[PDB]
Amino acid sequence: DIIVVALYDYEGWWGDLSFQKGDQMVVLEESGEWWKARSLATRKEGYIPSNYVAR
Amino acid sequence: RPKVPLRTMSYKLAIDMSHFIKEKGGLEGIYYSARRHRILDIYLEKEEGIIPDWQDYTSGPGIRYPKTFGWLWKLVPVNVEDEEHYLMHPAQTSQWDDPWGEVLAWKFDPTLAYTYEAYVRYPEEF
Repeated sequence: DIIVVALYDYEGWWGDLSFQKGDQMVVLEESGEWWKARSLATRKEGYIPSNYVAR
Repeated sequence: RPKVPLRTMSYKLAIDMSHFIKEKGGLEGIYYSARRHRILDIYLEKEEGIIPDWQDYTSGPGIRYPKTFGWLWKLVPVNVEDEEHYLMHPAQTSQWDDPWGEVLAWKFDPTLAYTYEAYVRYPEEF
């Protein structure tokens, strides 16, 4: 139940989770620097740049 | 906005990015060269965090198929310079970059999202 919040907008590619600054989402995997996440807004899953978010 | 962390090119990235490049009018019909291969590598590395290990093509004469499945940009020979000019001037055609001396051009082919032609045609090259 680690929850992160967007610090910048991210327009991603197929397989990424796109988000906007302030969006909060669950981290589903935190390995490496690209993470799996589910958006609290949409329940949509995808990969995100870890440097775009913070706990 | 910061740079995104580096990553390998998944086939989904390959398909999504190929269509995006296609739609924004890039690459189609442009002459292939080693320099331009590297320019492409560099652009996507420093713009999408793509490690430049995905852009490889099949060897023999004729059409060169991308060896990363999902990348939709193949190399098509064009029917059309001495070696000394090649050395001293930046001629931008694959005539001397290409081991088989063909002049290659980039062509968009979306069936490359459906058929892994490189793998099905040239398994030995993997």
